Amino acid sequence: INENVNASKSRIKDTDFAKETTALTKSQILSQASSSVLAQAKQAPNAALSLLG
Amino acid sequence: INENVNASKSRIKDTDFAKETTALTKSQILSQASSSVLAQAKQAPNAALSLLG
Repeated sequence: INENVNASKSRIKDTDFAKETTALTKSQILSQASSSVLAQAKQAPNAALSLLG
Repeated sequence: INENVNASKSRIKDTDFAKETTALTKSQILSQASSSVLAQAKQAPNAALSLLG
């Protein structure tokens, strides 16, 4: 009962390192993509300066 | 809600630098055109002096 109880607890509680590492890397790339788009969005108002105003 | 409220505020309150710079330039040209016509207007009465009077 201890073997099976621990196995049940693992399916519920312990992490799946194969799926969690994939989720981490996806969150990293998404962070860099949002940071890059944020960098270009900061330069959007610069267009108004080119209007001689 | 914060983003859509800020976009709505921009549409109602923030200035369009493309449309406003065009309105500023048009005003500058119209000011130069009115000033020029005024200059030629000041010399209109000088014609009376040309009538030996």
